[PDB]
Amino acid sequence: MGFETLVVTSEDGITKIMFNRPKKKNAINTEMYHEIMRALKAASKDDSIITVLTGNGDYYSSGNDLTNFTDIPPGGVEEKAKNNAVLLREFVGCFIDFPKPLIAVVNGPAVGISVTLLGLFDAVYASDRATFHTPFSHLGQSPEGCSSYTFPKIMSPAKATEMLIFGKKLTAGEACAQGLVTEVFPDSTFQKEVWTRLKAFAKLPPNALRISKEVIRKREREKLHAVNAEECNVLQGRWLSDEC
Amino acid sequence: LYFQSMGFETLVVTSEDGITKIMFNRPKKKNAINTEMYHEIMRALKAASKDDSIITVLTGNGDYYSSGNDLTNFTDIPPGGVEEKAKNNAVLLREFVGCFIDFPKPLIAVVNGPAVGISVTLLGLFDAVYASDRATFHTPFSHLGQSPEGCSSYTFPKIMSPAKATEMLIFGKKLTAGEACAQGLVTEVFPDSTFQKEVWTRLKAFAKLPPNALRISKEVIRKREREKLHAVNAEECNVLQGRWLSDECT
Amino acid sequence: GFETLVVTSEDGITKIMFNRPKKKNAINTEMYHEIMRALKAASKDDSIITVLTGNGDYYSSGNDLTNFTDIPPGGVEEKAKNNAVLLREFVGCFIDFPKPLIAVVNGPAVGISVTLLGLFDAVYASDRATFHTPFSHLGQSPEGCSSYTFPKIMSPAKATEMLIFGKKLTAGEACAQGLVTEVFPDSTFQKEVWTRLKAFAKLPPNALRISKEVIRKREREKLHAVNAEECNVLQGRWLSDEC
Ligand SMILES: [Cl-]
Ligand SMILES: [Cl-]
Ligand SMILES: [Cl-]
Repeated sequence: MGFETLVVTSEDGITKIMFNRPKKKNAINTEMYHEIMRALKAASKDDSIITVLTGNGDYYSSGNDLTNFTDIPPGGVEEKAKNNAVLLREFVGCFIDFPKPLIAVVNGPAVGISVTLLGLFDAVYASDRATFHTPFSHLGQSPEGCSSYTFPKIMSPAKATEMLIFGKKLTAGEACAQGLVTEVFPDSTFQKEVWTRLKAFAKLPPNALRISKEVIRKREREKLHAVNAEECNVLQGRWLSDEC
Repeated sequence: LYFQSMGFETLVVTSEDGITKIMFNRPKKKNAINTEMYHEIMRALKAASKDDSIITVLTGNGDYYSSGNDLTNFTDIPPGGVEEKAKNNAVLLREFVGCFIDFPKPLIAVVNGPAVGISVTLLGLFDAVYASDRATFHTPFSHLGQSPEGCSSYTFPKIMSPAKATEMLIFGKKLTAGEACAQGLVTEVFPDSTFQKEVWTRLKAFAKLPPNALRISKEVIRKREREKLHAVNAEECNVLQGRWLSDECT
Repeated sequence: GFETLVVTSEDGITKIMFNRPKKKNAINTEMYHEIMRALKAASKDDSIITVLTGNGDYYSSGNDLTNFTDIPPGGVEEKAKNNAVLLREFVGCFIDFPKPLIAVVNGPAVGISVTLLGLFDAVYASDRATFHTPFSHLGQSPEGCSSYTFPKIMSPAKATEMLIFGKKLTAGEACAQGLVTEVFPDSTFQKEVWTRLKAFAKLPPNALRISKEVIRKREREKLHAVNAEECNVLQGRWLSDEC
């Protein structure tokens, strides 16, 4: 351990996974996908009670890196699409499957896939200078991260559409109101308050946390995986299109 | 098919800026939906579904969004009596709701004033709902001895939480625009004086987005769910047929 | 004829009142049985509307701690299996109740008495009511269908702070998060709720019952399956080191 694009630390029964490309506003590139997956696969097995994701610097994440498309393979755009789809599908699935309580500490602006995944977390704490933006249809794409299913359930289809289809950008307050964020904190004391709270959580009976989440999450996974898959076919097609 | 605007008796249907605008137009009768308007609304959507607008809006003329079903749809009695009137109204309603379940473009309600009954329950099928601060929402079904429809027995609990949906479908609490926005039914409320302006500016923008992206995105959200909604619709209609032949309705 | 409840019927409203105010209305083995018999009764009688409420200062403190300590001939193995069967059957009554069901939350609520709220048709609370499900704190898993209903009602984000991390909600929070229908100031709480309920009871009776039926029926089979699953996982949690 061992990471180029992340900083993975483990203290107090809390594994903290920190995006670490602050220069590029924590954009998620092909390597970071793989690293995130390995970090979660690792934290799912270790003996931490609780797993956090957060961003280094001013951004939570700007979502997918624009350079994941431009690197072109031997089978042309046909194969790059199919390869990205496979990777994405697998990537989302790790979140669907993660067995321990998973928490997002949103430290600043979030975009794209980093936002859509938030529907799979167990809690989401945000600073009052975080924002949430999924401008999919602006860039000719469809939703992913299961968001086509989770976001209507969480926000109401009325509010979900303004965001997935019309690309409205939410403030932390709005996102909290619309169910996406668990709580907002003023920026100055953001880091302190979350961590105090997380530390307490990590002191709760460990199998109880793991089993409780199991009961809430299990019955629902098969559906999510099927949504993931469907989302990915539609996304593969969207990438080979004139509008993208 | 049609060129810029379509000939209807109870509606005004126009197409401008990749937006198809369907307006209820019986402002004298608070835009009450009568048998003819049902048919026209279906033909209007069928049209908007096939033309080359990006976005479809539903709105009311005058002060009301709609008062819901027209009371005069019951009194016009056929040769088979109330038995057949009920069966016919149940068939029409089922088919009518179905159009909304199946509509493939983004569908938006511009609620310019008080909405009632079917005009409210159908809101659970829309993609956005923008309301003026003097819009209200009211579904007093059980008060007139009836059961819910528009898929609202499924969508309203999902959207509002069963706790809040019941005060509305079962106990006929009327909501203000702000309440309805808070409870998930309305996307956004606007002050009346600037309501029309604001909504249309925003809509014009939306219409400028990549057309196939909007259509495909909606499809991904909406498709896996239709089969269930059609089932709910069907079930709501049988239960409603029954309710119309009962003592509590008269 | 009830030991732990007070069941009355007036104005087409059946009122079921928890009545162990000395013990903060804790639900013991007997009260489970009585609540079931009371509902089974109210389901068949000619009331339009059924209310649950608490005597005294508490709505309910949830399960009584003395339901575990009374030990049977088959040891902890059988106690667990019996409690699981009872609980499953008990929750089922709420899943199945056919008339409109309303909780008048007069004060603090805990545990099973909170989780069941996801099954009610309305929930009116006094501004001094609170809602707390500290399951994982006592090494247990959720029940009352709450592992399914609470994410649907509150959003998984907010449901988790409650079922997994045991955050205690105030009535205002609970109302905001979708759990409670409306909050009333304590001084006029009783008055206001009953006025409203008396009105509701004057609505066309079959319309109420049929409307509820249309909202609720398609959804029961799932809830029963959730209830069952929740109970097996709970049985296991009782035979564990963390409990
Ligand atoms: Cl990718
Ligand atoms: Cl009709
Ligand atoms: Cl028990």
